[PDB]
Amino acid sequence: AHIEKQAGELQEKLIAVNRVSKTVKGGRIFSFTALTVVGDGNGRVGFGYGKAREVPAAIQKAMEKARRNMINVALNNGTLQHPVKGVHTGSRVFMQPASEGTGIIAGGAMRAVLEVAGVHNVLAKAYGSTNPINVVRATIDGLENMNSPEMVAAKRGKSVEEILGK
Amino acid sequence: PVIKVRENEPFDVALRRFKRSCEKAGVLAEVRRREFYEKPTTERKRAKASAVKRHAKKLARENARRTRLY
Amino acid sequence: ATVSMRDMLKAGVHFGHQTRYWNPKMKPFIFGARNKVHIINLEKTVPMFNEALAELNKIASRKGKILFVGTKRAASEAVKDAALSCDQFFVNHRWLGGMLTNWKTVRQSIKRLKDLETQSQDGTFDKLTKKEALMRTRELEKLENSLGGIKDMGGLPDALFVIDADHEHIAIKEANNLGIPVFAIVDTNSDPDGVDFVIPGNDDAIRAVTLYLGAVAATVREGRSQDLASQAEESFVEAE
Amino acid sequence: GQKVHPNGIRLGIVKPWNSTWFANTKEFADNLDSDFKVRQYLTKELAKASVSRIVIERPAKSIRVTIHTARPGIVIGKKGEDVEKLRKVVADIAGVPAQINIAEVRKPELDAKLVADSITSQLERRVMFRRAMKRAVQNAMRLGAKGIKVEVSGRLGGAEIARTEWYREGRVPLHTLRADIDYNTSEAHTTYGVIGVKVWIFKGEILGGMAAVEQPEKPAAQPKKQQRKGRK
RNA sequence: CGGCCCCCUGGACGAAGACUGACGCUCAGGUGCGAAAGCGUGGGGAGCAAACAGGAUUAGAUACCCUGGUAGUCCACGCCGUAAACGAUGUCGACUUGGAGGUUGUGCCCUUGAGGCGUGGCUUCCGGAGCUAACGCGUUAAGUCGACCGCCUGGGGAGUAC
Repeated sequence: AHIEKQAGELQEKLIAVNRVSKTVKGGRIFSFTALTVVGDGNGRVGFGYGKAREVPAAIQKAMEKARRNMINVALNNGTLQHPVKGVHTGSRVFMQPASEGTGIIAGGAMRAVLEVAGVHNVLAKAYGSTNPINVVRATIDGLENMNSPEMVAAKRGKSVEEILGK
Repeated sequence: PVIKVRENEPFDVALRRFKRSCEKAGVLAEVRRREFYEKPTTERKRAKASAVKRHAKKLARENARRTRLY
Repeated sequence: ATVSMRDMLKAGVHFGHQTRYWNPKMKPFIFGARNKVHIINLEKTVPMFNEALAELNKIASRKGKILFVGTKRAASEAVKDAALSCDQFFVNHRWLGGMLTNWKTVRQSIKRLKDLETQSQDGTFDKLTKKEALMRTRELEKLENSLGGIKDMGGLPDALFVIDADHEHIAIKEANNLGIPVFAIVDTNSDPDGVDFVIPGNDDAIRAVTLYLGAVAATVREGRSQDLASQAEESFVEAE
Repeated sequence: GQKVHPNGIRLGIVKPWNSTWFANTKEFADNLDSDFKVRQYLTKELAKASVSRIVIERPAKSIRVTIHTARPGIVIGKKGEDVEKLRKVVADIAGVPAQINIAEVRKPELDAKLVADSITSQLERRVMFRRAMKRAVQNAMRLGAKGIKVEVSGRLGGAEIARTEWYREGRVPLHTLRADIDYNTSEAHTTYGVIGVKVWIFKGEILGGMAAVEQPEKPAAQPKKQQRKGRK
């Protein structure tokens, strides 16, 4: 949907599921909420918290928001050289460039949220709240500025881009 | 608090609007009430505070022209 | 086109008013008040006016669809006129919230309208009580007034034609998320921020607001007209 | 849990009764109890078919069963032995000899009891119900009609609390008197006890499947209708 | 910090002429310094009031609530400077789209309306970049920062104990 990367078929990594209801004046809310990550292995910001009346419809709404208005992120499969000092709503991350020869250990679903993000090798332990909802937000605020250079003229690299703006 | 300033044309009903300028307020208003020293500076002096509801109203007039409610 | 200096000047010597309030992001095009009356700065506006009008001539051959939004009691007759005909769509009986994002839906209810209009004229929905049939006639009138200048729109527009932004910000917000370039006419209390092209103006004076939109509208509509002519001209040159 | 029963006020106009016969007061109970016994013991025999309604009718010296079905051939069985066995027992219960016809089948996928057997099967068979309520609704709206309501109860998943869930989509009128409109409340058993689905489906606000008679009194019957006005 | 004056006198806000030329930032310790009541002697004492008493409540503590009613409240000097001690926003300084209110030095104007523009002043409304969990802040930051100092590290039990 709209601006999204050359993804091919879906990541359908559902991370959490709930159902929430007030029951105060006339019964329950029948609707479910869903949290889903949709990437491509190649770098995306795609992340959706959405909600609808039933579990199939919950995921597809959530995924629609994981897939509309989501920037391309232009990293080399599982390697990234220029992450960001991630803050999102008190949930704090500090990825840094790092080998793919050394592996990734991460609990839960976290290697799976990170894998579709391409930031699995750069990730190093989180801080702030370890609440399942916001703890996984590495791949949003933590990818807004980036590069993954393969060019031999990386050492001229801002200069070549500077003399073109002249 | 029939207020010493004389009403334009004398009548049995006092014209309370035309009379007060700064009488009763703060001096004889808090009758049988606890006296504070410095609270009155922010408690009673509320002329800016009361103007805001009039301003809010004078703003929404304009917006009603732009929405076509007016 | 050469038009852009004569339209901006003719309109702009009203200098606006809107008391002394204004909005700081509009400040470059604002001269400082002359005894509690607002004054425009026109000289910083001449770069702005020409640029927008040259890019409008260019999209003329690429576009199928213009949408005229930002209607008001003062802007409606200028919203009717600038479209001129039905490859160019407009609302003047209110814009409604979500007319582009849920275009899927809008197109379903338009299908309900042009159907139930041909039906009402055969006489088909008049059945049951007269109350049940007049109450349909009255909702049909409202639907008809609201939709009357957008009933044939086949898809999401190529541009958005805004004549004042001050109160119609949702239409613009969504149009940018669909990646539609917005072509704006802003008042002093409006911001030029967060849309792609501005004609800096003021909302007062009926002679100014009519001229801003006519400058912006003429370039794209008769641009389009010229795209059409060239097809005609290609066969005809051989016998010319 | 409100409302006088939704199909019950509709029984006098454009919805047929479930049975139609007349007995002159004193024999009306004896005919009503036999009309029940034919309902109860005949349906026991056709258990293996699928059926939407049962309609029992009594002319002079005769009892006529109408039955409404998922298909025309389902009640007949191999070489009519089966439908004779049905007529055998309708003749044994009733104070008369018996006729049976299968009706014309019309909207059997949208009919009150056959849509509700399709939905009750999911709960009966203890499927997760994560997607069921949506797939039930998806298929009713894909095969026809204008609106549906489903309400499912019987402690979904095996629960030890009261537990209900529901679904409405489209148009479902409740206080309407005109046209037939199809409602069924199912009763069915599973391991943990009785389960039940309450199903309103709405096909149309004008339906011609029962309609008022062709003429008023005034044009009908004899051409020369005026009286002598005495003169024996 | 609020009656008006006089005497001694601080601190901050402007402006020209002019002079010095890092003479700077921060501040443990530190000495000086109280909203409020507390309080020693002197002065002063009109009302009101904790307690105290009795009514009223039944709703319980003489509390609340009402009536009687005292220390106190009030000044002068003096003793440990307490709190929610305040923009719970440290200090001073550098950088960041602005308009306008209140209202004042001062350049200019018929000072066309607590008016307009030039440029300083505290004080405030609106909102943009940035910053927040959220309200909110936003050029007087809670932004971008600088150094240095102050303080916090789960609840209860403890602002007591040591």
